[PDB]
Amino acid sequence: CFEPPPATTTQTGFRGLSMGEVLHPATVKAKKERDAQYPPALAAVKAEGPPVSQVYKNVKVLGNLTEAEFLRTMTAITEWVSPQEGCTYCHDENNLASEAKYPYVVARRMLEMTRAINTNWTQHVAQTGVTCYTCHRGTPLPPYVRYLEPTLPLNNRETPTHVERVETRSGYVVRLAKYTAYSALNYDPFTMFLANDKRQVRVVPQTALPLVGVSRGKERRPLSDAYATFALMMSISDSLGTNCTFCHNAQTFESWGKKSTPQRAIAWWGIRMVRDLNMNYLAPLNASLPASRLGRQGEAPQADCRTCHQGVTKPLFGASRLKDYPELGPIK
Amino acid sequence: MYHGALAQHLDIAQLVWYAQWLVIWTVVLLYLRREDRREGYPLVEELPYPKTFVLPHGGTVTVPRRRPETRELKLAQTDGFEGAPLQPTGNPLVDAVGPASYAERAEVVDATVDGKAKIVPLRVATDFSIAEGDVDPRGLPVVAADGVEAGTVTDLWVDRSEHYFRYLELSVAGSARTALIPLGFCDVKKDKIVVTSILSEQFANVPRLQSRDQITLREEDKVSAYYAGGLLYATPERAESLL
Amino acid sequence: ALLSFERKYRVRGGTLIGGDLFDFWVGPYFVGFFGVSAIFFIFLGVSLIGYAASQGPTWDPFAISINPPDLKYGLGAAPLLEGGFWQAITVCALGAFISWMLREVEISRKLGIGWHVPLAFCVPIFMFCVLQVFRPLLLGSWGHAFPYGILSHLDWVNNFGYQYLNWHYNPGHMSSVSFLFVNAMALGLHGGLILSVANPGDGDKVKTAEHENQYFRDVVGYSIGALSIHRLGLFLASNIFLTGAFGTIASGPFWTRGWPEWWGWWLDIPFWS
Amino acid sequence: ADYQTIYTQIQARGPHITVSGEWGDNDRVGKPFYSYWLGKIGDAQIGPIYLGASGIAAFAFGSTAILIILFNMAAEVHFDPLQFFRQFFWLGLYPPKAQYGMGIPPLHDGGWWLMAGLFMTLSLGSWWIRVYSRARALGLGTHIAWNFAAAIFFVLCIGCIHPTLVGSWSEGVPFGIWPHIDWLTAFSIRYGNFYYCPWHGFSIGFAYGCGLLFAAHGATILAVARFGGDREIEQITDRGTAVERAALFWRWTIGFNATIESVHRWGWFFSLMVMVSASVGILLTGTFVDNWYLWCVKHGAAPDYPAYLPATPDPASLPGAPK
Ligand code: BCL
Ligand code: BCL
Ligand code: BCL
Ligand SMILES: C/C=C1/c2cc3[nH]c4c(c3C)C(=O)[C@H](C(=O)OC)c4c3nc(cc4[nH]c(cc(n2)[C@@H]1C)c(C(C)=O)c4C)[C@@H](C)[C@@H]3CCC(=O)OC/C=C(\C)CCC[C@H](C)CCC[C@H](C)CCCC(C)C
Ligand SMILES: CC(C)=CCC/C(C)=C/CC/C(C)=C/CC/C(C)=C/CC/C(C)=C/CC/C(C)=C/CC/C(C)=C/CC1=C(C)C(=O)c2ccccc2C1=O
Ligand code: HEC
Ligand code: HEC
Ligand code: HEC
Ligand SMILES: CC(C)=CCC/C(C)=C/C=C\C(C)=C\C=C\C(C)=C\C=C/C=C(C)/C=C/C=C(\C)CC/C=C(\C)CCCC(C)C
Ligand SMILES: [Fe+2]
Repeated sequence: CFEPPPATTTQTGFRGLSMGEVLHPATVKAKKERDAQYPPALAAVKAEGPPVSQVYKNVKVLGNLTEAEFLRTMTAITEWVSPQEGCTYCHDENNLASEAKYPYVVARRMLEMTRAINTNWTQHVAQTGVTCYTCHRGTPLPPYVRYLEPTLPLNNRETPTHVERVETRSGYVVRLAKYTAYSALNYDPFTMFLANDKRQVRVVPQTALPLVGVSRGKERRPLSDAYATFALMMSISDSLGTNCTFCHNAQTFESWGKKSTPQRAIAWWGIRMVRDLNMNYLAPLNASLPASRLGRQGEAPQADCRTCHQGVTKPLFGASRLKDYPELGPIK
Repeated sequence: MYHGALAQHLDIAQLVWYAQWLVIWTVVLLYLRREDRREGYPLVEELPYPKTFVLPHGGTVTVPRRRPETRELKLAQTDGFEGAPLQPTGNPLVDAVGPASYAERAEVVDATVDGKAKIVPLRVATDFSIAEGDVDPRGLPVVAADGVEAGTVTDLWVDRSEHYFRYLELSVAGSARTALIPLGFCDVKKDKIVVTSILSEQFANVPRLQSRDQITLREEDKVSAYYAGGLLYATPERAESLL
Repeated sequence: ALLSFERKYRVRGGTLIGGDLFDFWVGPYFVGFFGVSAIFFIFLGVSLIGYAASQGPTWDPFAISINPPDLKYGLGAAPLLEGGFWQAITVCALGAFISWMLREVEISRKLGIGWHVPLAFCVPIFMFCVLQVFRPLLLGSWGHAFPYGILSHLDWVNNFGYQYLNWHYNPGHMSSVSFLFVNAMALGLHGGLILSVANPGDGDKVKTAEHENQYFRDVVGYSIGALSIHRLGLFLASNIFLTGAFGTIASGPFWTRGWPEWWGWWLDIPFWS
Repeated sequence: ADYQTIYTQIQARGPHITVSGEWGDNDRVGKPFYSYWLGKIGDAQIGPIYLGASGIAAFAFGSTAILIILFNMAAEVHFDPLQFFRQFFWLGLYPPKAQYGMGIPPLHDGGWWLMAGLFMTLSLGSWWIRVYSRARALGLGTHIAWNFAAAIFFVLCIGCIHPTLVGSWSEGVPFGIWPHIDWLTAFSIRYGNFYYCPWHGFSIGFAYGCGLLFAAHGATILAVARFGGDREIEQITDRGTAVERAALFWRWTIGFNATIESVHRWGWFFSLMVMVSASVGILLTGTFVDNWYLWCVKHGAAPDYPAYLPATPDPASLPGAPK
């Protein structure tokens, strides 16, 4: 029911505004240990030789590497994605140029997606970046994925209870609640805000008086938009393991400048990145993944904030493998 | 265009802000603060026009009161300073000064809604009784502040309008009289009524009633005030500093 | 200068400390040892606010703010303009609060009444201590306290509540809020009742204590009583901060998540999960 | 110490009193019974209670609203008795989520909400007749009735008046423990932080002010209960030393005082102003003010603070930023 003292507290705003983080050491310790499982970088290899675009038969993304450099990435990918199944999770053992297994054709699109994040979304991932492990955590199914409807538990490696199963209709409210930090907000902020770019997260006016033509009757947005924004902000806050004073001065949520922290702007690029990953890379994968991977509406698993963060403001507390695998980005 | 915008840089929510302050201070200073002045005014040593109540049992009253008689205070000033304290010239409990002071209430019996005497002993209110489980104080000794038995409880006086005991009546030991005491000045135990406001000998000068089975509004004031004056005057130490 | 019924009460005595030394009146105000110490801390406090405010960027009453130190200074001393001024004014505020309360005890004793009012005044002084001393001590820094400013301290209350996602779900908050509502409701009921009996309208007779209990037995089936509504009203009012003190001191020292999630002790019981 | 201020040491019993009203004496129902433990901190007699047409209409209209709410809640858990008892704090009846303006919304999206609120409005109005007529029947002033009306008015402000003034049933308060709580944050976010509504501060000062007043007044009457201060009606018409010492306590502390009558006018006025201030604030909200914080910024009242972490430009404003 209660968590013992002492607590870790930081300051994110001017003194006397009560802005900053409030952390529990025992929680942070468990996440630091869990995130320390990141396999260290593989050792450097010979830089001279032909490019695998010559050596091999069906290399389409990593063609400029040498053979030694290319088999290195093939080992790190296995360590990050399918370490227990080994090479044959994606490869016909008797012909490594065959695309006969569905994880092969998905892995190539993931190789392109990973380079895309590190090259086109540095406004967010910066120089830390992401590798296969950032999401997969050593399993082919990433632990924290979303479907077009709320699902429990949040960690798909955990066995669900009966009421937690998406088929049991009497537990819908709890499936909605736990994805919005236990609130009673009646909105699914993933499909609404993170699956695509259709809706507007901002709901507060930037004028002191009601502007004529958007302030009466059906000119108005419904107040349901304010709840939904609040729902996305409870899900954002929980998936990063933080509170809003990490980003807003609650004096004026809608105001930037001195009223917002530099992390709020990074968060803004994080929303534009999730939509790009969901719309252009992850959702079209339902034509390549087997029916046992799809959701009840034929959707492939998709990503939110928690896919990479898993309860920390920075994925893996900032651990990086960018300099060790340049073939993952940024791409010249 | 904006809803609520007016001339200049003015808006409607701005105007109501001035109106709200004007109404609040108008009610506070011009009404509530004048209703506060219906008693104790005018000062001695802005007022509202009189208010008249029609009493439930005949007659009227108009506040504040102008009594046909006023009492002579047995008090001596301690210094000529305008805000200097006064000092008793005799026995403050019987002279009724300071915490022993009573007000000049009407010498009438407080009445029930149907006209009967409101505060009466149980010997008159034979339809009343003490609730089952509570101590019946009749027949228990009254122990005063000095630890001496001041007397013995003879009856309880009940408020027939509210069903609430308000006094105990006790025979004063060695004085051939009975005095009333407000139950607030009584610590009711199973075998004794403890009273720390006054000493045993000071029970002899409790103000006496004109009638044995009724009490007036001023007699109730006189009886209550005598024990309260003992909080400060029962012993010389109670008027001094605690530390 | 004096009320028409005041002179017979203007006697000496009832003091806690000082004796006759400070036992006098200044106009209508009684003084006593604690009236002197009250003016001491108020003058000292108002001075410190004045000198600090002159150092600031504004004399606008809504914009002036005197804030505590940064979190990094902890519970130690802080530079005068970087949190020190706040430290001294806080000490002066407590001195004026406690002196005002003990002064009320002395006035109570001279009047021969109970000490109910100064005892009740300890409730808001205690809650002030929970915000500015007790919770900062548990959290480790004075910078966790609220600033002294008309509009700035609202921003403290705002960010504090949002630091825990949705402060409304704080269970100590729900109790403090429930008492705030019922007390303001009961004061309108009770104040309206007494005025309805004494002002029946037109030229009708003033009603009785029997009419009081009959009204509320008719409306709701129960009437608590004339004296009992005053014990109740003081109980309801006091429990605004008494129960609220729990939710404030638990936020941080005993709970670092959002308050909605605290309710998982119920929602996450395995036999209906 | 006055032990009577803590509890009733000796409780009295007697024949139960019945004061006749102009009408409805025959509509009082119930045999009174006496609780010993309730008698220690109040009157021991519970009941009887008056019925009447308005009190009956209140139960019928009100039970209708509550029945509509609970049924819709039971459907949210698909009529599972375990989950309903589990998730009860989270279930609710919501106003229309889509924007239909003032058109009566569908039953599955706000229609049941609007209908329960109608029956609740009829239930509140019926109860006010009871509160008002019972005072007239007993020859009492309507001081409680008009305080009650200000609370009913504020409920109408957040219930249907403001939704009508802005023209949307979506702005109304949902029914439910947590859901009606969640409305408070969405209604403050939407309109620019209610901490910057001056009527908000006015309603807060009076609400705090009722706490200060009943603490000071309640304690004052307890302190003068030794002199029958609780007998306040007769202390008004015939001043006793109880309210003389009470006025002089406050006169010697704060330099002024009230009367035993007028202190009730303060308390009745402060409670009334909690609702009057809150009503004017909701009526101005959305109709003539869209953002209370920027409204205070427009008039120069908002406080500003130095940057602690560096200022953060709006990235949507940057050149080449996505929509
Ligand atoms: C987003 C922000 C949050 C929020 C954040 C907080 C926080 C944070 C706190 C509260 C607390 C409180 N909140 Mg809030 N609260 C919210 C929503 C609400 C709502 C609502 C309708 O939604 C209500 C009714 C309330 C109401 C309440 C109060 C009942 C409660 C106690 C106030 C307090 O401690 O005062 C304190 C008052 C004092 C200390 C006054 C002391 C006075 C002294 C003794 C004398 C002063 C003399 C003066 C200087 C003299 C001048 C001289 C002149 C001559 C007069 N909150 C929202 C959701 N709320 C507190 C609490 O208890 O929470 C459990 C608390 O800590
Ligand atoms: C945890 C909860 C928060 C809190 C949350 C809020 C919120 C939210 C609101 C207020 C509001 C107010 N609060 Mg605050 N408030 C808290 C604690 C305090 C303390 C203190 C000693 O800790 C003080 C002095 C105040 C004082 C005040 C007033 C500025 C204002 C009206 C209150 C009122 O009517 O009270 C009841 C008392 C009376 C009716 C009697 C008269 C009291 C007068 C008005 C006091 C003036 C104080 C003024 C600042 C001068 C101080 C001394 C100078 C040195 C001369 N609050 C705590 C820290 N308070 C409201 C407002 O409008 O703020 C601008 C508001 O919206
Ligand atoms: C994030 C959330 C927001 C917030 C959102 C709002 C909103 C939105 C509103 C308020 C309002 C109020 N808030 Mg605020 N509030 C916050 C922070 C605070 C703080 C603080 C210390 O921080 C305080 C002291 C307060 C306190 C207050 C109140 C003084 C004020 C009036 C409401 C009230 O008393 O309702 C209590 C009284 C009632 C609800 C009346 C009920 C009367 C009826 C008759 C009862 C009927 C009972 C009957 C049995 C029902 C039967 C039902 C069946 C279904 C039939 N809030 C923050 C900033 N608050 C209001 C206001 O003043 O707005 C300008 C308002 O509309
Ligand atoms: C739960 C019970 C409660 C309750 C009860 C009771 N309330 C009482 C009593 C009882 C019983 C009294 O007997 C006593 C009194 O006689 O009343 C007339 C008193 C009084 N309640 C006051 C204010 C009050 N009560 C609040 C809270 C509750 N009260 C709750 C509701 C609030 C809120 C909510 O904000 C306020 C503002 C004063 C008017 C008065 C003390 C004067 C004083 O002590 O003077 C002595 C001190 C001074 C004159 C000023 C000292 C200035 C310092 C040194 C420098 C400034 C510091 C300051 C922190 C800066 C603040 C900035 C600001 C923006 C943050
Ligand atoms: C000049 C100088 C330095 C002198 C030194 C001596 C000295 C100590 C002086 C004190 C100087 C100071 C600091 C004065 C400030 C005093 C203060 C804090 C004044 C604030 C006044 C305020 C805002 C009070 C808020 C509460 C309020 C609205 C009260 C109005 C209604 C009243 C008066 C309620 C009090 C009151 C109550 C509560 C009763 O129950 C009661 C019962 C029967 C009769 C009368 C009363 C009564 O008057
Ligand atoms: C999770 C994905 C994954 C894992 C694990 C994996 N493969 Fe790969 N493999 C691929 C993909 C996708 C390609 C195509 C890459 C491209 O087109 O550039 C590929 C290409 C290759 C090729 C190029 C052959 C050709 O002619 O196209 C070789 C050789 C290879 N992998 C070897 C390995 C080795 C060695 C391992 C483990 C030790 C391994 N693979 C495990 C997905 C995987
Ligand atoms: C890690 C980042 C982050 C966290 C945590 C966060 N916010 Fe946000 N919030 C944002 C960003 C970025 C936006 C702007 C969205 C956009 O531009 O599309 C925003 C928008 C908002 C808005 C609407 C702004 C407008 O103009 O309408 C509100 C209100 C809000 N947040 C409140 C909250 C609340 C409440 C919480 C937690 C309880 C919270 N925020 C936590 C980053 C965050
Ligand atoms: C696919 C990858 C990915 C996703 C999805 C993602 N993050 Fe990030 N995010 C990162 C990485 C990597 C960093 C580390 C950047 C750094 O070290 O500064 C980061 C950093 C941040 C930071 C900066 C924290 C700090 O201390 O500076 C914030 C805030 C943030 N993310 C919020 C979000 C938001 C908001 C979302 C989604 C709406 C999100 N994250 C989802 C990869 C991701
Ligand atoms: C068992 C006992 C004794 C009691 C049971 C109580 C109970 C369990 C109830 C069930 C669930 C609970 C606790 C629900 C709580 C709901 C709460 C807190 C609601 C709070 C606020 C809701 C409000 C203010 C709703 C207001 C709505 C209105 C005023 C609507 C007004 C409508 C109109 C004017 C209609 C006119 C328009 C016409 C054209 C249709
Ligand atoms: Fe009263």
